[PDB]
Amino acid sequence: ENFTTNLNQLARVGGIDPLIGREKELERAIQVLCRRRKNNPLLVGESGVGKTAIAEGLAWRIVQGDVPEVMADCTIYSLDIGSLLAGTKYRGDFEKRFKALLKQLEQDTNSILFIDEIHTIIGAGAASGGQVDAANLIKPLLSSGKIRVIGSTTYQEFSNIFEKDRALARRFQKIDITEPSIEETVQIINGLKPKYEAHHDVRYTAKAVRAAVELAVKYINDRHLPDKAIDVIDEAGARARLMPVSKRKKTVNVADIESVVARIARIPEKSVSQSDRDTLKNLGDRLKMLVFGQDKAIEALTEAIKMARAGLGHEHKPVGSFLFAGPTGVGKTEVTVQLSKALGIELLRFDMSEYMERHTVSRLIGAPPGYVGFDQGGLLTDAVIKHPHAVLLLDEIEKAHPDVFNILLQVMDNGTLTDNNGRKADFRNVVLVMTTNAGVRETERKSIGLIHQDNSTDAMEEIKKIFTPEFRNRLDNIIWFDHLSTDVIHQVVDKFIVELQVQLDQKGVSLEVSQEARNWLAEKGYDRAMGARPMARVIQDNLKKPLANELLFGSLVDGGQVTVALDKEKNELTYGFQSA
Amino acid sequence: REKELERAIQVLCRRRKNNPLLVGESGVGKTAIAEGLAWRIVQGDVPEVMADCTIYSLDIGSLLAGTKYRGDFEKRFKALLKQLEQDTNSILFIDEIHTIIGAGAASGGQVDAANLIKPLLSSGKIRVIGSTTYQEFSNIFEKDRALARRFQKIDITEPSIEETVQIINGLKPKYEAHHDVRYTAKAVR
Amino acid sequence: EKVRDALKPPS
Ligand SMILES: Nc1ncnc2c1ncn2[C@@H]1O[C@H](COP(=O)(O)OP(=O)(O)OP(O)(O)=S)[C@@H](O)[C@H]1O
Ligand SMILES: Nc1ncnc2c1ncn2[C@@H]1O[C@H](COP(=O)(O)OP(=O)(O)OP(O)(O)=S)[C@@H](O)[C@H]1O
Ligand SMILES: Nc1ncnc2c1ncn2[C@@H]1O[C@H](COP(=O)(O)OP(=O)(O)OP(O)(O)=S)[C@@H](O)[C@H]1O
Ligand SMILES: [Mg+2]
Ligand SMILES: [Mg+2]
Ligand SMILES: [Mg+2]
Repeated sequence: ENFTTNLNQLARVGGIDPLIGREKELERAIQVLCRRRKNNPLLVGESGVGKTAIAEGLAWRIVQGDVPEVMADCTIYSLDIGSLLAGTKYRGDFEKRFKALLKQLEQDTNSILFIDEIHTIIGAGAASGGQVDAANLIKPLLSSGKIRVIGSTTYQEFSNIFEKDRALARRFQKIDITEPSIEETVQIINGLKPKYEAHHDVRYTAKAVRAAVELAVKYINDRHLPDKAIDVIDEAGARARLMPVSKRKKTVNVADIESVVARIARIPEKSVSQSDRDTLKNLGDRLKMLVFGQDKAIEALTEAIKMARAGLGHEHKPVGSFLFAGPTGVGKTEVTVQLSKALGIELLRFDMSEYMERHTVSRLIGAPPGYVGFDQGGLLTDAVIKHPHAVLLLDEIEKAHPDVFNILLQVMDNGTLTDNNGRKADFRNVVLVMTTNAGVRETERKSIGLIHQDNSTDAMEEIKKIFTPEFRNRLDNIIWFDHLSTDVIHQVVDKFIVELQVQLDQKGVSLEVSQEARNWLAEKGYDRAMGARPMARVIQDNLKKPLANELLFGSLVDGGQVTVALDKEKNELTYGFQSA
Repeated sequence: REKELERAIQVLCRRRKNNPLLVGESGVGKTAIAEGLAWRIVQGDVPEVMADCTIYSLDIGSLLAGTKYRGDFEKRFKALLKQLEQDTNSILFIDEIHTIIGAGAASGGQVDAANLIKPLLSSGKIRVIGSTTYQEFSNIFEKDRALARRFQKIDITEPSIEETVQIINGLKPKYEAHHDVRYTAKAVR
Repeated sequence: EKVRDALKPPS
């Protein structure tokens, strides 16, 4: 009675969306309906392709009259299961209702019941005991062929549920649907453009719609092309009407759609703002103010970022893939960590020392089948989806199992890593930086000779033994971090001294160190083979330790006014504490 | 949260599939944006298109309080949707939307709250605001590609250090009144 | 497993 809705009547008032294109798909349905056997068609497809619009659009075509004479007289009906089950409290309510509706179909002989999500009725209508499901009830009538119906289901649902019921499948004739071509999509948007133009009181340009389909497929990877494009067109109109001005930008021009796709995809948009331009230009020295030396490494990171934001970048690869190798204590990781801070983007860290076993690597791409925990999905896929624009740090990659390489090989080549669940992660805007200590032993090794020789060349051979040529060939660059020079150490000392002052500022203590004392700390702690970590120990032994005793129990409870200076006679620093 | 709200309102103003889905980790403030929208409305600092709009929060427990008989849950759920469709100036904030996937089902019944809400979401008659964590959205909500397609995901990101202090200052009077205390500026930082 | 059954009272 009220469960069924006459789609044709809805078409008269314009509620139904007019179907555009899909001429071939329509033919198959009409042909299936007309044949003697297998009268019921099944529109299999994917979510958003437009399988429902075809059925709803078929009725619209019938009222318009652009269909064969045989189908012109037909009246398509649509069943709402929720209304059918709303009042089926007593015994026999569902059976009498469904059976009553079926009688109407057979007497007419020309109506079609378009039921979407046909898989749902497989187990619906029978709570327990009776087991009188709608699928079983309709089955006999389908055998004769008196009633013809149209179904809709997805591939996964059809195989998992619908295929199980061989009886129903035998009656229905499967139809394979696929997303339309980009050429067909633009025509669909133009046909549907008046509907959205009136609702939003805006005029969409023909150039903008073409950009929407092209830009959406390039960045939006979680939906099919027809619905995906419409989502960018509907939001665009919504954005324009919400402007504070009284619809000044009535027309939807180009470069406005770019904002919507960028916002939906959570990626940087084109026409970079002055703030971003200043941030990228200023990021030539700001990194050099925290990581001294290794200028060639910083340039590689900034160029990849500058290229991608400029618009010149790899079509399917990431912004950049780098392998940071070198001696201990150099800024292989610090330069990466400070990069994320300078850019204001989340830093994704992955200590590869925990992924040294094959079972653990399976957790990155997805979750093991055995686990029944609801927290499925991989650690790397989930993180990337949460922060598409981010820095991915794979520290000590050499420790990880070789299987990890198979994951990165498809990332640097394709840019996407599908998880076990099926979610699609885009690595286009994510920076890829992996550090390693392959050949580090050679760097600290001393030769058997009067002159110590440079074992950097030999260390590279070890890197070529762990990382296959295909892996290195896909890397954008393979940077080698040079050893810290004496001049550089003086800059490193100032960096640690500043950090010390910050810690002291929280306690209201001020520290002033003479240049002579700073130079003395460098000569004691300078070790080319052991990088800059030894310098930290020197700062702890000569500056932190004398003050820790004074801070806890001493004059330096508050105020500070400390003064450190060198004693040339004994080459030892003299500490002066003021109680303030 | 001016940027996040601007997108949520944009989604709600859409002709079709005007159902936002505020996603983010726990504590970011996803429920602060849904409930906050109401507070922002009553204050009067909102676009005229959103004014006079009513936001209703759904309690799934109350919905299934007495749905013992067959079809009772379907009637109650459908009755609520009819009210939203009739007014055309109301929204339904469903928190923990992963729960509505399977709410009322038979021994083998595929029918659930998601199947009933699905047709009206696509039509656009009713607007629905969702809020769920990243873990639940990817392992529960994203499994049903049909229900997710209708919802427009909005990623709520953790705020910066400076943004949070402003939030505490905004909420400082409420907490101060409950404890009859005063918080200094140094404490917040 | 743990399945919920909806009863039907007689008319
Ligand atoms: N040929 C078309 N003409 C007009 N609109 C179309 C066409 N194809 C797709 N659309 C639009 O795309 C939307 C999504 O396609 P539908 O067939 O409605 O999806 P659906 O089968 O309900 O999706 P699920 O529930 O995810 S399987 C339609 O509702 C229309 O808005
Ligand atoms: N070039 C540098 N400039 C300034 N500080 C540095 C530099 N290199 C290292 N440091 C300091 O040393 C620490 C950073 O060492 P990292 O860069 O993390 O070492 P690494 O490259 O990961 O070495 P491994 O452990 O052998 S892979 C911090 O305390 C930094 O302040
Ligand atoms: N933007 C904000 N402005 C003001 N207060 C906020 C804001 N975000 C969060 N809060 C406060 O922080 C509290 C905790 O955040 P929640 O509202 O619980 O976040 P949530 O994302 O809804 O949490 P889950 O995901 O449901 S566990 C809020 O209830 C507010 O008191
Ligand atoms: Mg549908
Ligand atoms: Mg490191
Ligand atoms: Mg919440």
